[PDB]
Amino acid sequence: NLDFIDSFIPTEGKYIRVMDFYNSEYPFCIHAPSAPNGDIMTEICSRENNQYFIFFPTDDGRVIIANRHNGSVFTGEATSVVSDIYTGSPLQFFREVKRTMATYYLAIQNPESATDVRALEPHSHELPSRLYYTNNIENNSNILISNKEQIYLTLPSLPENEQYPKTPVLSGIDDIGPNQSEKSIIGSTLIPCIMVSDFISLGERMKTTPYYYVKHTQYWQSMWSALFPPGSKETKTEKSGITDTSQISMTDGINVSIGADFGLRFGNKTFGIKGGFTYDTKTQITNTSQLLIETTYTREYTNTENFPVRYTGYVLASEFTLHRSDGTQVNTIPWVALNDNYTTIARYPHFASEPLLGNTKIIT
Amino acid sequence: SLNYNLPEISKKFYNLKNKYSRNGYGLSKTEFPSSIENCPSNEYSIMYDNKDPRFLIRFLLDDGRYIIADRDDGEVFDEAPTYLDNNNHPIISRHYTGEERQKFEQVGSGDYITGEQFFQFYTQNKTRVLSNCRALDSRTILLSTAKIFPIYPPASETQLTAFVNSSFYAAAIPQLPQTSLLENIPEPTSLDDSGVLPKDAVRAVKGSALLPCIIVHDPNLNNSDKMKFNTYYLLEYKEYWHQLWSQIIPAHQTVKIQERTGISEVVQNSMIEDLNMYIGADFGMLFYFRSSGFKEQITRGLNRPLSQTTTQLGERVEEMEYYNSNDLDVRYVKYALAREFTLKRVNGEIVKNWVAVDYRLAGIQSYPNAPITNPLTLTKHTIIRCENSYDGHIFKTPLIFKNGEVIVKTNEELIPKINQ
Repeated sequence: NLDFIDSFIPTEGKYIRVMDFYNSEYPFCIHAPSAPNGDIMTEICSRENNQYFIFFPTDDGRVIIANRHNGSVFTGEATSVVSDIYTGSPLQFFREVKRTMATYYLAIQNPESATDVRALEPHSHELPSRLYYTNNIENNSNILISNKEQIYLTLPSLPENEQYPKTPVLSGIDDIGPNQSEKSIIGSTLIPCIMVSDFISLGERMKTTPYYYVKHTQYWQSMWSALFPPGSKETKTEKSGITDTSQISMTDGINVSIGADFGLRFGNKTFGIKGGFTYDTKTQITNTSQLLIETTYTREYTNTENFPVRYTGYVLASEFTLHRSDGTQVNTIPWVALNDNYTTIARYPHFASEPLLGNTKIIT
Repeated sequence: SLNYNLPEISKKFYNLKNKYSRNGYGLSKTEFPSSIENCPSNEYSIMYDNKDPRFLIRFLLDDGRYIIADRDDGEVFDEAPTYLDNNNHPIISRHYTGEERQKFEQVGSGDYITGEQFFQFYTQNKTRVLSNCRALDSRTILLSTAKIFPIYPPASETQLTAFVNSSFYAAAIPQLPQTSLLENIPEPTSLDDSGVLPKDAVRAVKGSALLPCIIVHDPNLNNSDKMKFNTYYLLEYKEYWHQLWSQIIPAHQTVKIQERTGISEVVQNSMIEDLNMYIGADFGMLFYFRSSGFKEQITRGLNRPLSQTTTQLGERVEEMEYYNSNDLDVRYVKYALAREFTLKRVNGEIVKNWVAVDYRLAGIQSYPNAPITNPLTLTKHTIIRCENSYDGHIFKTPLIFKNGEVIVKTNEELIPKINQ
């Protein structure tokens, strides 16, 4: 398996773990409450999903610590750590600092005053205890954690990225061309199951599909086709943007929206993974606070040739689909964005000229 | 792929013009002073004129903000702490330092539907905005003001802050190399075959990143040529099998062999000097102030993770004892996985190389090979010299190094025990 030599020592988000504190006298393991809310305890070790956790990484290296029983995450409260539903709160992002090769501590950063970093620590090694905070970090082995168990995950396969789609070719003057070209795969990104919405319960997601993935494709979408008489000018309708229904479905699905500049906007849940999301899908983060809307244009096209020419207009389409680990598509509403600033005109005969663009109007 | 996913504005030196100017005024490097009364200029001021335009690139930071750099002198924009009239700060030219006063946020506004949109520049978390000093069609300076006015009605004062893209020069961007697979551990051909030396080992490409020249320390070029012809540097990540030792082990004998892995301190300081980067004890990437603003984009391109330790990787000297169980003399060679980083210019010239030898992934080959000979056995392990206790563990002996297989240290029993 020399092709995957970099997977022999995997990153923190590629396996389920069982944690314990280093200087514990009895076999105590970190235990999450069975209820969606409650305190985190160090209970006696057993084979129960309350003691199995997954560290979902974020852009800056921090992790979201979710349990395999119900999917709730570590939430830093007043004096102890509780297990609450993930909402993107800053109290739910922790940092693993490896003191040695096999020991590490978990640090929480106070949203107010970034110089106040505290490590998780129990107040007993002989009895069950909650997880408290401490500012004594240097040469303090009471905060050190060891992975008692490590079970590797079988992540879903991601399709290979294909090159950008080319404009369809017309075979004759009566050929209107295909409605859509081939959907080229641009990128795919892994998204934690706690950041999406689905009819499957979070507890079952953590067991059968702890990672979803978004696929990004591009293709050419047909808008109009006509046989232009020589010297004739026609007005054709072209659509651009994204429908309000698609904008809301994508926003409720993966907590991402499309801005007016065709950049992506991330909500409270996915803000911490926008770097890896955009890099994997080859997208950009929006720079405007305006959202992309649906707009209808009419453009004047003139055939400046001595002979009749068949023309077909295409607009670049950008599509996102949400998939589970078994490959099934989640969203039943298409997440498609049309950009009228990227158009190609299939023509016959092929050696003919491009139609002259006249004036453009906007239909309300 | 590979695709670093740079924005368009991070690949072009754009000429920035005011949207509402009627005579073609924009950001300029003219040498003539400002023509406005309460808008004093100096050598460092960012000028605003309709002649001698500037061409500026925007280096994308991890947080989404940008570093605005000039194509000719290679310097960047800077919000000086000096105060002007009405409590305003001038925008000056200055060498890159990575301070907050050199980071700028771009906010798009206007009618995207009609193509009439523009963008502004904000500082200090949307509390100040870059503005022309009083004039729209006159030679003046650029500053930042806390007088932010509404955007939905482009007020007169807001018009002094609207920028658009015009002409551009393409930035010098090297092509990313395609990845390749790592070969198997080389097998010796005879008793005299001493194995494959590092200077001859076949390398596999595993990653690459585009580095802004502002964080690259290249002595052979000046800041002007380094901005135009080497706007981005190429940083490749390669892997190869680094030979640790090669030796004939006699029959039924135990020999003591030294194994040297890790990375030297002079090599670490070299990479810190040129790139403000170095390797951690967990073989992850660590960064310093000048380069920490881009550390997330760099690691995603390199496919090397951010380090989760503050311990610097150092020299590791270990003494091993192996036993040859065959009744003949066998040539034994051991290789460890090397992690190689190479900084190259746009034309492809290599600036420097930095190699760290990962002792956690090692294997052995031999002649004669299986099934003629039996696998070598590790019978003793002692750590001789190491300046940190990040990994002070030894292999639980005995341990058999089968021919070809890679011994992953984290998957073996160690002393003291781990994963407990």
